Amino acid sequence: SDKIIHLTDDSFDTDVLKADGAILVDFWAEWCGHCKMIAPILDEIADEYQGKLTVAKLNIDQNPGTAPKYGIRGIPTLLLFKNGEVAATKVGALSKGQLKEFLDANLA
Repeated sequence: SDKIIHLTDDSFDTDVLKADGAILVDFWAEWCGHCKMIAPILDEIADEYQGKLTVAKLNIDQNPGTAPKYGIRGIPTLLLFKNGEVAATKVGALSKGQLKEFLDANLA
């Protein structure tokens, strides 16, 4: 949880849209049960993908402003950004293996 950038509505443009390369963003809240499943999964991915992928987190309760701009209907939603632009999205939980697949499908 230390390698993950903690985003706010205020920082999101700088840490995501101004960000060079690839950023995995996780939209989550404290009441979301399956957000707790993928949190440790996201910690391990940040661990292993360190240097070719940044993992970042956004709490939608503390930061209500960003998720509507991407028409996010449910959490957890993962958005993979490349050079401030959406490369891919994933709505719902997944396993660690599945997330690696997801990333390979996009890391050309």
